[PDB]
Amino acid sequence: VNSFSGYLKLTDNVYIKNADIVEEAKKVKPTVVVNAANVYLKHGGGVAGALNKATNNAMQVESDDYIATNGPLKVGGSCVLSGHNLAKHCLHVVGPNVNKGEDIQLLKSAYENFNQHEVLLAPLLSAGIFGADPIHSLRVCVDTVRTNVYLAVFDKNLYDKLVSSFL
Ligand SMILES: O=C(Nc1cccc2c1[nH]c1ncnc(NN3CCCC3=O)c12)NC1CC1
Ligand SMILES: [Cl-]
Repeated sequence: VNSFSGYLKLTDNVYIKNADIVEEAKKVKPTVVVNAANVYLKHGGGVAGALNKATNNAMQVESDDYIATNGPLKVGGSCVLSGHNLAKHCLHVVGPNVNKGEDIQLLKSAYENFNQHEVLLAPLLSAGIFGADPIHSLRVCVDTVRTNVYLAVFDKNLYDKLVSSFL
């Protein structure tokens, strides 16, 4: 039993809710919140901009030190950093950005990072400003992640479409 509330169960291990991931994280304080990161951990907009804003820019300060030490992430890769006031940990995961021409095939590799964590609160990778089809992202999530994932979808119309079209 965990404290995630109001989710629709899609499969044995995938759950979904129309919710603002920032408000979900603040309420639940999950062990792991996933950020929709880019390779430079520049948290300017989308989910990343919202999560970072909620940390009063502490996420960005920590991220800049991480990049200065380690260099950029790979598309499809991840790193574990602090969850600040939102979670114990933040798993920064880089899905491909279609608006940069990045290979959508890397979306499966991106979701594989979730399997290193027993339970996660997460957005749909490569959705939103990353330009992929959220229906495809949900399918890859279900077919790749084996650990327990609680998906927060900000847009109500999109959420209803994701549920109604789910196979
Ligand atoms: O500004 C925010 N939040 C916020 C800002 C921008 C985007 C999101 C967001 N929260 C989200 N939660 C889940 N997914 C998101 N984005 N995507 C990615 C793929 C489908 C989708 O809808 C966002 N919060 C402040 C008011 C307290
Ligand atoms: Cl977005």
